Amino acid sequence: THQIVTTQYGKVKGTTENGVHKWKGIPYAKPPVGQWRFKAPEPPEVWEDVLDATVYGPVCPQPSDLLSLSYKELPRQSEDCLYVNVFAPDTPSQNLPVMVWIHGGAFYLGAGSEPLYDGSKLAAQGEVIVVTLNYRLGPFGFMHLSSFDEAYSDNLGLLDQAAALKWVRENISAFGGDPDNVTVFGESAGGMSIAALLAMPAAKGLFQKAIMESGASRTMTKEQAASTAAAFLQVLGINESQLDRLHTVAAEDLLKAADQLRIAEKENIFQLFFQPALDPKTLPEEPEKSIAEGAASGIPLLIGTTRDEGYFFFTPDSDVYSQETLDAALEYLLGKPLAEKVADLYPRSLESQIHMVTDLLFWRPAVAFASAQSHYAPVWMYRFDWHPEKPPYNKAFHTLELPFVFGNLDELERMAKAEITDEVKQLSHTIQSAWTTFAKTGNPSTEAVNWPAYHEESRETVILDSEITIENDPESEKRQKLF
Ligand SMILES: [Ca+2]
Repeated sequence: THQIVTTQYGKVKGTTENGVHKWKGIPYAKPPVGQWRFKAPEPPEVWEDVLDATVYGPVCPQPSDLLSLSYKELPRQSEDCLYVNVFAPDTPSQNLPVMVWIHGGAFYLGAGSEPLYDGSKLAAQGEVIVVTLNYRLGPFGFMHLSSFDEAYSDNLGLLDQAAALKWVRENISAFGGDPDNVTVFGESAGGMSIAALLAMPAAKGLFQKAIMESGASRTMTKEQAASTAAAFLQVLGINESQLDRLHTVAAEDLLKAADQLRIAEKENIFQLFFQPALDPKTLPEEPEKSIAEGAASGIPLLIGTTRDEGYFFFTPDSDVYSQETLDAALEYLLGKPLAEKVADLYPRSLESQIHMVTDLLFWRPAVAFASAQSHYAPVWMYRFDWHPEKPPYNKAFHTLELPFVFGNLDELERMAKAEITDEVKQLSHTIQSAWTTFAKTGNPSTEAVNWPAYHEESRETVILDSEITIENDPESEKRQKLF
């Protein structure tokens, strides 16, 4: 019971708290620092001593937008951030299902070790193993320089994720898990990453089930990636023959360059500058397209969105984008033809701006992904409607279902100043129960909810809220409009 586990790279020593074995800060790759910056993740150097796995590793460098809110104590940052954490219920039973979390944060923020993602409650209550992890963010993970050198790899953050999943397949049995029953789950950028992992050749067979919360197919073209890379190099004063400084410049300077780039190219929510990109060697094509071809055949999918996603990105006092920028967004998201047809739906205003986020950045991609996958595997869809009744947090906004999934309800205080009522504890119980039953069986049905299979003929959807309900082909009008 002293919890020493041998990984393929060396022994790690965990701890046991309240019936949950925990190992924090386990290296799964070589620190992508200096000369290893912008390169695919490599195995970490082996160690023959006994690594103390009781403290979280550093988080990837990022502006403090999210850290200063998610932590009461700002965590240490460093490009040396590739670590995984394992939470396992103290049970005699071995080969427990494994749930691997990929955190969100629009590809430039977050960490697997945010308090919100502590997997103790989820592990104990669902009797599954929970794995959390960090992957390169912003310019460290979603700055694609392949066009400047075949030695560099694009979609680094996604390759990091794939490497962590490979680590799980190769090592989790040692922690009491079943490497053949791995469920990957994530929200926001994590859901979008899972969309990509489902379509990435180098991720084949790394997981058997998937949960995509508020996030589906999301990529920029190969052309845009090259365009943004050149623009980025300029801000750094680096050119085709000075690619040396890329491996010597301080990480802190890469973050500044990124923010300047953000400002220079006037980045807006509809087209993030750092996100996955098409690339023959890593992400051959749009996830949605690959899935429609059956690339994820046989893999059960639990997918959904929150009813009021957009209200998380804009406050009542937020500036309203110009027509010029709005048209450019609609056109980029739906294409010239559909953009014009739907222009009607979004007449300039804060309202339309927000509805554009919910509808085009989350709902439409979700329905498109669920619909496509329904021809090759079981699909289960939901819409999260819960929210405090009284203002100003009376909207089912992006991120709000997270405390319920993980059961860390204290987070609801900072997220929506909501108290933990029996109503809240009950919704969390139903959600955790469905998520863990799905990880165990590939079907999220539980005594609390009999989840109907989602297919294009009826599009039955489960509505998560104080009272569970089922809607058939929700928002039919809009769907028919957007499709
Ligand atoms: Ca022991």
